[PDB]
Amino acid sequence: IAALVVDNGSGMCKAGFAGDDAPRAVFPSIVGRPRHQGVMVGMGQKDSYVGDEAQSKRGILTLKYPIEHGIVTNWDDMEKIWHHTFYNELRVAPEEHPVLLTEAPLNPKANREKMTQIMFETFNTPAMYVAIQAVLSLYASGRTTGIVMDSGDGVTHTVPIYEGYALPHAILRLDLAGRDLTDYLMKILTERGYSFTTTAEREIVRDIKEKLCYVALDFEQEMATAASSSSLEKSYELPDGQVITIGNERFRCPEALFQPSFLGMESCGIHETTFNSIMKCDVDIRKDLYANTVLSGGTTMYPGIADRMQKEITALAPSTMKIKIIAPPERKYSVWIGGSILASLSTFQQMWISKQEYDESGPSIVHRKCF
Amino acid sequence: IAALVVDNGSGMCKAGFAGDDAPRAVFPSIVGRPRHQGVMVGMGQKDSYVGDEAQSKRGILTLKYPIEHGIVTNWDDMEKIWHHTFYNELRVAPEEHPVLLTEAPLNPKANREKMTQIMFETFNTPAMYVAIQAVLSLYASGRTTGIVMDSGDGVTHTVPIYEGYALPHAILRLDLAGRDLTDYLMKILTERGYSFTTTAEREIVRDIKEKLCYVALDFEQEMATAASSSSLEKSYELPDGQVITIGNERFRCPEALFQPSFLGMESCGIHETTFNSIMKCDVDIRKDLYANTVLSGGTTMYPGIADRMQKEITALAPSTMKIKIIAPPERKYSVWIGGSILASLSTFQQMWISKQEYDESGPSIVHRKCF
Amino acid sequence: IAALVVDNGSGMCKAGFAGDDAPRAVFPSIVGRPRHQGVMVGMGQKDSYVGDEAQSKRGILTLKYPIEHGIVTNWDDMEKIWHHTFYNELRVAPEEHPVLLTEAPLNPKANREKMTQIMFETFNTPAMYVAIQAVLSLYASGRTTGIVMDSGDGVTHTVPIYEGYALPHAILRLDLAGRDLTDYLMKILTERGYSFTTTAEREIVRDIKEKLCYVALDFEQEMATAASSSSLEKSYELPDGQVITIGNERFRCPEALFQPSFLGMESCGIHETTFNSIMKCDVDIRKDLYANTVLSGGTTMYPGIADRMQKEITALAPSTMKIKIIAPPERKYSVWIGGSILASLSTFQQMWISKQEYDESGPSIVHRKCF
Amino acid sequence: PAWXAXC
Amino acid sequence: PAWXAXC
Ligand SMILES: Nc1ncnc2c1ncn2[C@@H]1O[C@H](COP(=O)(O)OP(=O)(O)O)[C@@H](O)[C@H]1O
Ligand SMILES: Nc1ncnc2c1ncn2[C@@H]1O[C@H](COP(=O)(O)OP(=O)(O)O)[C@@H](O)[C@H]1O
Ligand SMILES: Nc1ncnc2c1ncn2[C@@H]1O[C@H](COP(=O)(O)OP(=O)(O)O)[C@@H](O)[C@H]1O
Ligand SMILES: [Mg+2]
Ligand SMILES: [Mg+2]
Ligand SMILES: [Mg+2]
Repeated sequence: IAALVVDNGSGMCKAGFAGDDAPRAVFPSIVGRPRHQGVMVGMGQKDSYVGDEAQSKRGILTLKYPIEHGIVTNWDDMEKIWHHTFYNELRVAPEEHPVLLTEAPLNPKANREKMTQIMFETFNTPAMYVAIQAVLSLYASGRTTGIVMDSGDGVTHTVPIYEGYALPHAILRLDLAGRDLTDYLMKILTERGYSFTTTAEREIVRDIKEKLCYVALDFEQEMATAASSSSLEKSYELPDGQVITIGNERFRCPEALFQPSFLGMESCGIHETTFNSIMKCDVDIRKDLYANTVLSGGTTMYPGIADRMQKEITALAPSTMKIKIIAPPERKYSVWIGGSILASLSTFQQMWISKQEYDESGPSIVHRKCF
Repeated sequence: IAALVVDNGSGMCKAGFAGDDAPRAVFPSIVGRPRHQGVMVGMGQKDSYVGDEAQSKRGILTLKYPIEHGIVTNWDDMEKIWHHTFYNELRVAPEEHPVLLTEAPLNPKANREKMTQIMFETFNTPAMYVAIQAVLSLYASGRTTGIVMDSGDGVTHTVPIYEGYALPHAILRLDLAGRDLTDYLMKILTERGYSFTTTAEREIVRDIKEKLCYVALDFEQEMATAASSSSLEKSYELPDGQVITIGNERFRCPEALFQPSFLGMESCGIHETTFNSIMKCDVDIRKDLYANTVLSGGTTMYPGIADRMQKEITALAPSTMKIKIIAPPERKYSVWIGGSILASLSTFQQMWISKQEYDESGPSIVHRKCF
Repeated sequence: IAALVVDNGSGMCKAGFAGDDAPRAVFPSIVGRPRHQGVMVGMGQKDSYVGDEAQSKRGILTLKYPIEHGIVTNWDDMEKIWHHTFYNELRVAPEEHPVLLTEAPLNPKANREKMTQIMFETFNTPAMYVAIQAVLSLYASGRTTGIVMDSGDGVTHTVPIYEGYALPHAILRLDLAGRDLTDYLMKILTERGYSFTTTAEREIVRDIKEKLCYVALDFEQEMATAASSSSLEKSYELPDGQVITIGNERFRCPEALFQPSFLGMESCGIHETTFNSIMKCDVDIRKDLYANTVLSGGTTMYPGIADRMQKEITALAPSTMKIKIIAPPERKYSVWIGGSILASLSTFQQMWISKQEYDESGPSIVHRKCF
Repeated sequence: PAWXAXC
Repeated sequence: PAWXAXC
């Protein structure tokens, strides 16, 4: 039987069977409910739409993300996401196949506990493992020594991993993520009088970000150009047909990854957290990391972010280093791909916790393997 | 020479010289135009009317407010308002006195720029400034540490400003306001038999709103009190002298401030936007902010609102914490009171942008010290 | 005129006149700059804040320590700490009283010049001396021979002082200290779902470390007890009123002092660096030392730390050497206390570098000493 | 409806 | 807000 691989991303759920080269199910991790009383009873409405359903019916629903910064905040909402993942999106009985769960680094013990409990007892999975997302990210490029800079909708994190072993004390988390950049995008679009408030409107702003924002290579000269010619500014049209112009705002939004001060976060920028994790690594190995900075997760998709990460972390490194930013295509779903790779293998076939083990030993098996 | 302080509220304009403790002029901010052909050539009638002249002629004019949600939706009717503000209501030449305007948080950047051009190139002011409405208020409260819930006819803002250093990232703007509740009062009064439609009737509804309506301390219990008894029934005479008996309506009309789901907006109640604004700030200052919660603007004048506020945030906030809704009498004009203080506070005398500066740096000068 | 005694500790600056048995000033050595814009200009707001002013204003400031690990990082920041010490904390003109500066052993020779030059040329001290911290500690403990284990916010220092002299060859500078220990508390809190990131938030964690944390006499026995029963669990509520619930974390943090492995530190633990220091001595003085183990500096305060240190170092030494741990109260301040005694000696009153000596010799006065 | 797009 | 004491 083929194990099931699920990337529990904060914004989108990527899932499939082991050995697929790309995820089968790729959908926004949304649970919806209706904002108004239902009146055409002959329609036969259902009380909570999920995934692409909620995104289809958008403006009659309140939209809930159950995962905030990797923390599962609402469990019955997340349980419905997994129910839909299994019975509808993949069409499989999860009690008959082993399951691979991705998880974010430095995420509290209880999240793994409740994930475990729900898998082993709501879905009765037969065997299971929970992988540190960055491991899978590095593995996805086929390399086995580097530092990963992961940056999803909910978490940005830096993990050094050498000869395939992680450095746990040298990990960093920064919660400034894709949602936060959507937040700041609202605020700056408000300057040109484009207000967006409802969750539905939030999704419009997410769409806008995903197609007109880009990482400026040279912020000062760019912003001087933006104050000198309209040629850097362009437009997009709403689901309401009307056009909206995105301008200075284009670059100002993604600039925040390097300047978290712009969202009033004192926390260091992504170039600083990568550097500050390399400098937490043992003095020997820093070279091996500089040739192997791998980017992963969807907010690493901004045009020019690689160029900026390079030209920035260049300044943080000493001169005479091969500072090479590994930013391929498929970085989008890389984490999942790595899951599928690792899942296919007899060595990893030792790692999966048997349901029976958990059943007999309680949470005491997972309380170890979470490190 | 004495400067002028003018608050461009979406419903009523408040203006006067600095130093005074109440704003001399209050023209309700309305422009209105003849709804029919003028027939008596001997009357000496005029093209359009404003403020209390518009109120006097009300039953024959279409009424337009040229500010909505704080945005100046029409510039010619705003400029008419300023012409009447200065040369008719205050009998002062604005080209001989510095002037301070007021503006809402998060309002579109273009608004400040147009206002500035109209002041410097219609009214030829010597020097100008545009204070952020909330800010002025804490000055009006004395206290330089606190969170201001300003709620007028148009906007609602919840700035927290600490140790006198702001926290702009924590600002929340909720477009539920007094106009929105006037509009909702029309809908609920229909249920008992009363029709209001015209712009002129909107002002009669406003009068009913300013007299008989009040905030329930507990909606369900007071609801039930109606359902059991006539005890909350009170009556108001229209201009016809016919009495209209309204009830179950008073503690419903403004219950919208705590349940915007009644009016088909999505965002949480003014108590929830208060708590959530505090929760955006760095975790130390919260103790001091809960003890310095300030109310301002005419829609904070509902009887019972303080009690409801204090209990509502006492539910949301921690136990073993103290909640102080500082809500004085005269909370209403607690802006042209703060602006009076600010123009009097002689250390501020460098802040007024000079006409010569604006004539060199163009509209870009207005973005000096704002959000 | 009386002398002034100053302790340039990594975390808190302890200062006061000589002969006194407690310092007159004790404050966190922080330069705190604005995080945000000072909109209420009437405050008279400061370009930076220091000590208890910064700690009151915590929520609006970026808190920088000028000493990191043990070395001054930015001289002007340290210079502000000193300026504030004299004029604000002590309310004295530094031109008017002799001055003693504490210093760490093996601090590079140029630092001595910078300190000396600042104290004469910035602060006009009428006489000056610079002293090895650790000596002062034993001196204060009365005894004329022993091994010091001094640990503050930045450096753990072990010195065997014999016949009243530091033995320089035996001095084991250890880069593990209070600040480093603070970081690890952040992580083990994270396990249970509590988060803290901003540099303000760091200082909150410091408050927790100084209260709930303690040293267990034997690690897995204690931990097994804690894993069995919630009896070992206590709480402490943040400035935002929410209680934190804490058990297993309480012994786990300061365990690190015995296990630098927990933090990936290559250097040995606190008992270890003590032994490892003892063994380097002239063999005849080994027993002279073992009866004379002396603890000091703020990190030495944890309950059970002395009893643990005894059971720990007893393993490393050959038995029957009679190892004894000097750890009464007031050991929070032994270092500054020692200087206060030293500065009371009439011989020392002859021995200072005078202002006139520096005004003839400049910084070259140290070149006879520094080799 | 007061703003440009949006309300 | 996710976090138990922080977000
Ligand atoms: N073209 C793009 N440019 C910038 N950001 C993007 C783009 N496409 C997707 N994203 C961001 O990727 C984030 C989610 O990526 P992903 O890692 O697949 O989901 P999750 O973060 O939930 O695991 C979203 O917040 C979205 O803003
Ligand atoms: N006694 C009252 N109780 C409740 N609301 C009131 C009362 N008096 C006036 N209001 C409302 O306050 C609104 C005006 O708000 P105000 O703060 O005075 O000016 P602005 O709207 O410019 O901020 C009016 O539209 C009115 O509906
Ligand atoms: N009672 C206590 N419990 C735990 N830690 C303490 C206690 N008292 C002081 N400390 C720690 O000691 C550190 C500083 O020690 P100290 O030697 O006084 O400062 P410095 O070395 O900078 O002079 C602080 O970081 C503080 O956390
Ligand atoms: Mg992800
Ligand atoms: Mg107003
Ligand atoms: Mg010290």
